[PDB]
Order: sequence, then C-alpha cells, then structure tokens
Amino acid sequence: CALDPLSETKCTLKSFTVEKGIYQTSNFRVQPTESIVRFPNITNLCPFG
Amino acid sequence: ILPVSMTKTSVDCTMYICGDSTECSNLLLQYGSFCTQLNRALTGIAVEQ
Repeated sequence: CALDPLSETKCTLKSFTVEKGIYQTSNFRVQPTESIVRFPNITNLCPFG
Repeated sequence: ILPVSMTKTSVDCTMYICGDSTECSNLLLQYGSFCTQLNRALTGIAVEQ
C-alpha cells in the first residue's frame, strides 16, 4: 500500500484492478520541523515557601 | 433563471475532526469506515455537478 500512489489507490479501493479514471486518496501535508517554544523572560521564583 | 449546479465542496474527515493529531485519529478509527462513507457521498455529488 505504501510503494506507489498507484498501489495506494489499490489499497484505498480494496481491489487489484482499478479502472480508468481519477481517484482521491489522501491528505498530504508538510511535516513541521524545528519545534520552537516561547515564554516570557521572567525568572523570579513563585512564593510557594 | 434556473440553477444547474452547486459548488463542488469536498471535505476531509480526519482533517476536520482531528487535524495533525495521531491520538485523535487513532481513537477515530474505532468508529469504523464512517468517513470513507462521508467522502464517498461528497465525491458522488461533486461528480453529479
């Protein structure tokens, strides 16, 4: 199922002989990279004592 | 004046329901082949236009 979009259509269509036409398979998306984290620059410790 | 068609709106199921979430999709697959049916219905009316 993961070799080719052709075999991805055979996978999504649950058959081995597709017919002539167009076949919506899946949603592709760009994978997120360089996960960033932003916080305020404070450093005073909370008065839990 | 007569109308002859609509706009061909095709939705995604996992993108709408969960959307870049592995855990939500892994719980969504327990509900079965539901959004395959939903995608098939919307694809059918989109080719009917």
